[PDB]
Amino acid sequence: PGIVELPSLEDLKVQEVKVSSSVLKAAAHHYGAQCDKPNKEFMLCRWEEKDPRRCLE
Amino acid sequence: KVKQDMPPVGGYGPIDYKRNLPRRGLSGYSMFAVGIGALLFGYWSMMRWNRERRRLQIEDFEARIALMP
Repeated sequence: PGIVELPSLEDLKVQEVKVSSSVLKAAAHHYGAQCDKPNKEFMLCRWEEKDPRRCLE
Repeated sequence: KVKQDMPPVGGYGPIDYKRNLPRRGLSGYSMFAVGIGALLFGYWSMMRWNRERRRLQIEDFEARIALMP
């Protein structure tokens, strides 16, 4: 009955991280160390409002 | 001549018939003592190694959770 709306294709197509799981694992350990100012915040975002396509920014 | 029948100078030396089944001294209860001892070693070492493997476990989950976002 209700019609869904999905963001424009160009709303997507942001960036790329292309690496194997292997490198991404240990490198992940270090950035998870220093990064996570944005992404934890992101996790209360898509976790709190949960609607992927709402918080994708 | 003389006679060639067998018997030599007497006795053929001694011979031992009687039964002999000796020598196992390691067995008191102390056999239990050494076996149970071996257990007491196994649980020690294995305890250590399982602790280490848990440490590794947490570290791996840390890899994943740092990945998640």
